[PDB]
This record gives sequence, structure tokens and C-alpha cells, in this order.
Amino acid sequence: VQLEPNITLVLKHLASCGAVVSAEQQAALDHSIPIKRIEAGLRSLTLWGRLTTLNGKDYLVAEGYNVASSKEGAAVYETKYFYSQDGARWSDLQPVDSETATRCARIKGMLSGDPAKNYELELVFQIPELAVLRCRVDAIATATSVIPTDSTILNAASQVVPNRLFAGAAYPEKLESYQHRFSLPGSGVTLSQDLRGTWAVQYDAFKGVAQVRSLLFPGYFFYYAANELTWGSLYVGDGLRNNDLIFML
Amino acid sequence: LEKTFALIKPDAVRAGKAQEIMQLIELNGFTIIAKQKLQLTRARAEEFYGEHKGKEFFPKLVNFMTSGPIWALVLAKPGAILAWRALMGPTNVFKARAEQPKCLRALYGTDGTQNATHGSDSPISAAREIKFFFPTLSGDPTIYAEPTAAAEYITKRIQPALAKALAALAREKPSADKFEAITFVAGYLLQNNPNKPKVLM
Amino acid sequence: HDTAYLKETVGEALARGCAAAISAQPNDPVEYLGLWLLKYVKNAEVEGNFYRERQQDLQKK
Amino acid sequence: GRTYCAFSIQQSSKLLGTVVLELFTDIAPATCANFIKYIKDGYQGTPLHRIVPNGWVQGGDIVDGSGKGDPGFVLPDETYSVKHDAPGVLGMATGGQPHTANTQFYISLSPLPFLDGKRVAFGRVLNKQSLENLLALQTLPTFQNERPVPDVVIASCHVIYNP
Amino acid sequence: GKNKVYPLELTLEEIFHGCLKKVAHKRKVLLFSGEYVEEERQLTVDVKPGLPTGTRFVFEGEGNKTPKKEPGPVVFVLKPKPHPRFVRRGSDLVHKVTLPLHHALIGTTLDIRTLDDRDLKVPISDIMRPGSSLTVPGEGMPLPATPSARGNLVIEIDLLFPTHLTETQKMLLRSAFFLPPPTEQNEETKKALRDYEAAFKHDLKGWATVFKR
Repeated sequence: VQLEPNITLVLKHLASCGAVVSAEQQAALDHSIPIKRIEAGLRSLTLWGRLTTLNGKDYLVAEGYNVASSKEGAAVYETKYFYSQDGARWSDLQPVDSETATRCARIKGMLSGDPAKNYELELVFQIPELAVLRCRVDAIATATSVIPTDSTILNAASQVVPNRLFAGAAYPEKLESYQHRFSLPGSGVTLSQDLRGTWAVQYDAFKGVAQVRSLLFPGYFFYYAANELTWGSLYVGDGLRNNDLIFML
Repeated sequence: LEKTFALIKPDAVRAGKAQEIMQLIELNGFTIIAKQKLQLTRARAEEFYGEHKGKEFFPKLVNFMTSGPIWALVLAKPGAILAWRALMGPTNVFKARAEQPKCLRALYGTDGTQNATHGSDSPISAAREIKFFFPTLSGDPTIYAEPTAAAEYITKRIQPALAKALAALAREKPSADKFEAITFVAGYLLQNNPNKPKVLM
Repeated sequence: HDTAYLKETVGEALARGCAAAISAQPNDPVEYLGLWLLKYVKNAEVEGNFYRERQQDLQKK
Repeated sequence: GRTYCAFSIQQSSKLLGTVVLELFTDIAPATCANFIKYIKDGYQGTPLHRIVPNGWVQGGDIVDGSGKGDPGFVLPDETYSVKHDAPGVLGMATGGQPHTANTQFYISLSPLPFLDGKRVAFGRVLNKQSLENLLALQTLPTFQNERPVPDVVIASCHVIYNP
Repeated sequence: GKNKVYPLELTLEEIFHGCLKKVAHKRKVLLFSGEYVEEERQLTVDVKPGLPTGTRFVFEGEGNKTPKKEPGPVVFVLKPKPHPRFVRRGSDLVHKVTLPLHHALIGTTLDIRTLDDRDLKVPISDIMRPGSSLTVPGEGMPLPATPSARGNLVIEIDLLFPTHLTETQKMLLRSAFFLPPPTEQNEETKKALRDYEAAFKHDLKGWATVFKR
């Protein structure tokens, strides 16, 4: 039914889970999301998340794509990520090559504010902080991008497009009603096929709203309201990974 | 059901009245077959206004038409050409205001040359201009599909290059399979042809 | 003789190419015809591929 | 996956050798079909007519056996795709003007660049023993004006490995 | 075997998108008259997206016609007009931006308007070295072979050092360039830094944000 999640509805439904942004930053977002959506050629630019930092200048990260195709048995989106400290002026996040993509996953810690920070590894490897930020965003998006099943569909020329006749998911408390965004529409892959204890679902059946929380990445929340058929997802907190899931559960 | 060409000039686009013009066009029964916003260059406008070659008003006409972006539209209706001439009204805005006060020239035009719209005159000119701005828009399956005209078309343009290609193929005689010969003749046609040059780097 | 070879090798597709080139009225009919022949062979192979993929998906389901 | 056919060469009741050939039934099908139909019914006693030292071993006339044309059929020109660049390239021969090919066939004995695009080549020798048999057939004791003085004859000919 | 070579000037936008040029030729046919007679032919040249500079388009059968020899071909050599922003270097563009020193050290975002109608804001990811550069992948000219992939935009950085510095500014710079690591600082050092930061960012009498006169 919906074609792009709102920022206001998402920030309203996920407020209870701590997924909130400052009010001045909220107004700046309201003004400066369309500006970036028009400056860049994108046609769907939403807010992805907000990563914390050693300063107060958290990283607000937005994501936008033009084309979304079906390549090699996977729905692939040519995503582009932007970051900002305040909601006013956005900058871009260039992708990182594989050598850095492997040398950036060993840098556990909380990111600092200035995006001109260099971490050191071992000879010494000097890595920029924006590379680490992009690595963390890519990992979280690979592990957590959640949408209701059958919300997308395949057309001619093999483009994944919103299912304009989507009638919602029956049993919105079962994990079988949600799927990764990069699963092809025909495939029966859902969040159930992931590790059993990774995802937690709390479903308010009276107000008809379901919340899916990631336990492997503790700061990722997703909401799905069935009566109005609106689904959104945000990530608040840093992008570190919960390795010892077996002990916590 | 016929169709005509019509462009909104830069004066009605600089004043932000393009959308209202489209709405009025649609309210009167027209159907916008295809639209495109585009800025002509000097050469393209001079080729566009070929009929009034060496006229007295040509300098200012070509200088105005390339001052800003314009809109190009194809409008479809049973009486599209005459209906668009009537709706578009008299060609002179000062005459238009006196004669027909509720017409596009009177409402949005300001000057003899800044009439804010341009339409076609006759079906031949309309088809020519639609082909000029929309090379891929189909149309006119009656005059083009005509045994005498079709034979003339093949003989005059396609036949001179094809005869040489079929000769070279008969000389070479490639593998008896279809695909190799088809690829060979297609590559030959795309390699040496009269109108296009050969690209080297 | 050679005319039979030319006929049963190219004529069937060349006639369709000529009809297509004369219906559309392009600006460069020769280049249009050449690109048409390339797309002709390409669409044959890709329609075979499409049939194969559809059958495979049905079987997997 | 092609077809194969073999025949023997004998000079004056003395077995001179045997040769096996692969036929390009995927490049020039009709020429191979005619060649196999004639090796099944024909070529059984047809002399080796023309023998050029560093050129080709020619022969295979039917109604005359001595190098003049035959009636009953004319073979059209199929394809110039196989290029004469290595020894042992079997092909058909015709007059200067195309579309007059007959049972006359020829096997190359050296790279022959000029023949490319003038003669239908539709086969090859398979091994080194056959090629050496032809190369030995070059230096016969005496051959008069490009014909062996005794009759170098195809004694036997058969088809193996395929329908 | 003489040929007439003509430059063909294109803008970077045309080569990026793929133009379709109509050029004019003044061709001379020699006759019995003392002077020649010439005519203007029109030639349609179709430049493909991102063709390399120096591409030759040869029109065979076009050129001055002597009485005996069939005229030789006419050659058009593709060259790009100068651009205010970009200069192409093979398959990717080059942008030479003059950078302030504090933008180099502290870091800012360069603003670049691409050939396509999209704006671009690229952060400075570290201390930009003198004569160093930055690379934005997928933001160059298209590949002539494949009509989808492109090069990578290259920003060549030329720092713009300040022309004047006072002695107190130099004192502040030396204190910034020799500050001890945060695990080596005294409590007096931390208190002094906090006081100075609260004074420099004072909302009414601090100079952290001023309005240009």
C-alpha cells in the first residue's frame, strides 16, 4: 500500500524504543530531506539511522536509491548513503574496497565526531573513520534490512517494485511475515530462516502494531502497523555487533 | 483521430504558466500524447524554422526561441489541427485581445513575436514536426505503407547499400548456417554505409 | 545457383527487417536495419533463455 | 562427432597404404552427403589422376577414370569456410567457374593459400600415418606428365564410426 | 591521396551524453572555368557517449573532386572545448580545486556540480597532503566500451595557505600542534582547555560564529 516510509510516522512509532532524534534536527530534516533528494538524482531518500559517538555530534545517516534490479538471484538496490552531524547539510559516503572492508571490521570501539579521524592497525595501516562508518552501515544493512513479505514484486525487465495491491501480512507476530529486502519476491526466504534467537517480535494485537527488534544488532528496530499498513525501520546506537548471543540468550 | 504538434514558448515558461496551459489544453478535449521540456540550441532552432529562411523577422525569432527552455507536446483529437488553431486563436496578440479575449494569446501572449505558443499549420507540417522532435513516436501508417511509395523508399534509400552487401556475401559465401551470414551482412551494413562515417580511434 | 543460397540464407529475416524499417521511417535506414538484425539474433537467444528460467522456477517451487 | 571414411591405395597389385579421413559434416553437410554416397557406390577402382609434387593428390573420376568431366549431376558451391593452410585438407574440385563440381576430389600436401575462397574444403586427414602415406606416394619410381606410369588405384573404400 | 582534416569541437556535456552533430562541408569541383565552383554538403556525425579524444570520423567519397581522380575521404577529428570545471584525462575527469589550509586540516566538504544535472558534496577524509588528491569512484566519463560503467572523478588539491598570521595566532597554532595526548593531560590542562572552549564559543561575546560585514 505505502510506497516509502515516512520520517514522522517512523519517529512516532519508534519513540518508545529510544529511537528519537532532536527536535531542531527534526525540523532540519523536514526541510533538508527534499533538498538532497532533488540535488542528487534519487527518487526515494529516507532516514536510515543515527549512530552515536564520543562527542554529542551523532551521525545521522540517510539512504537513497534510483534503480532496484534483480541480479543473480538477489534483489539488489544501487543504494547511496549520506551522513550529517545536523539535519541541515549532508555529505556523501563513498563505498570502500575489499582490503579496507576487511581491515575496517577489526576496529571495535565507539566512533569519534570528526570524520577526518584516522585509526591505526598492524607496519601500520592508516584507515579513515568514514570508511569504518560505511563498513558498519553496510554490515547492519546486510544483516537487518527488514520489510514485510510480498511487499515487493517483479515486473518486466526484472525490477523489484512496490506491490501496490499488498493487503498486509496475516499473523504479524510470526517472523514468517517479514523478510530481508534483498530476498527475491518469489523466494520463500524470511527472517525465520535466520538464526532462531536473533529476532524478537512484540505484537500489540489490540492497536494492531508489531515491533521487531534485532538482538544480534541490539539497536535496530522495525515497526509495522497493520490497520494503516505502514512499516518503517530505524537504527539508534552504535554499529557494533553482539558476538556472544549464545550466553545472553 | 488525428494529432498535431504544439510548443509552449519560453515566455510562458519563464512566467510559470506552463502547467495552467497544459491543464487548459486537457480541459478542452485534447490528450497529450507525449511531452518534453527542452532547450533548443541555435543550430537546432534554425533547422526548425527552415520555412522562414532569410525572412526579415528571422533573427529576432531565432534569438527569442533559444532564450529559455520550452515545452513540446503532441495533442490528439478528431479535429486536432483546426481545434488547436481555434483554441490558440489569432496569431497577433493585440488583434487577439480585441477579437477573441478568452484565448491563449490574449491570456498569456505579450507581443507580436512572443505569442507564447506555437502550433502546426497543415497535416504534412504537423507530421514533419512531430518526427522532428519525437523521432520514435509512431504514426501515419497509411501514407508510408503504400506499395508504390514503399517500393520507391526501398529502391531510393535501402536498396543501394543492400545490393552491395548481398554481392559481397555471395562472393565470400560464409558458412551455410543462417546466423553467421546474418551477422556478417549486418556488420557489413553497419561498417560501410553512405550517410554515416567510419569511426576510428 | 547462388540466388537460392542467398534466399534460403537471409531473405526470410531480411524481408521482416525491411518492413520494420519502412514502417518506422528512421533517419538512417541502413544502420536501423543492421541494429535490427543484431537485436533479432539476440532476442532469439534470450527468449530461449526466458523459457528455460521460467521452467526452472516452476520446478523448484 | 563427425563422420569418418577410409580407403586404400595400391599400385600394380602392391598395397601402398591406407588412409582414414574425417568429414566436416558440421561445416558443409551436402558436400559430405554427396561424397559419402559416392564412396559407398563408386571410387572402387578409380585411379589417382593428377599428382603435383608439392601441391595436391587429385583423382576420383567415375565414368571415365582419366580426367574428363562426367554427366549425370552437377554440385553447387556450398561454403568457403575451411581454409587451406595445413596438409591433408580434402576437398572437391571444379572448373574455373563455380557450380560445376563433380566427383573429382583432391587432398592438399602443403599450405595452399590461393585455393581459399575458390574450392569447397570439407574434410581432413586424421593421423600422421595417412599423411606420410600421401607424402610417400609423391616419390613414385616414374610418373609421366603428372600421372603415375602404373595405375595407382583405390582398391578398397569404406565408411566407419558414423551412420 | 590527400585528405581534408577538420577539427570537431564538442563540449564535455555532449560527449558525456552523446550528441548528434550536423556539420557543413564546402566541397570544390574543378571545371574548365578559371575559378572553381563549390557546394555545401551536410554530414550527420553521431558521437557515442564518451568516445576518446582523437577519434577520427572518415567520410569516404566526400572531398574536392579533380577531373580525373575520385575524391578522397574527409576526416573529422574530435576535440573537446575547454570546460570551466572539468578536464578529461582518459576515461575520468579531473577537477582542480584551490583549498584553504584549515579546510585541509580540520576538514570540510567540497561542492562539485557534475556534468549530469546532479550536485555532489564530497568530504575531506583526512589531512590533505600538499600535492595529494581525492577520488570519487563512478563519477567520471562513461566507458566507450560499456555504456553503463564510468571512470572516477579525481580532485587534485592545491592548498591556499593564509597570507598573514599574528603572533597570538601562531601561539595558538603551536599550542594546537604540541598538545599532549588526552591520557597525559593534567587537570589544570583540562580545566584550561574547557575554559578556553567556553570562551571561544561564547554566544554573545565569543568569535566562534560571526556575521560578515
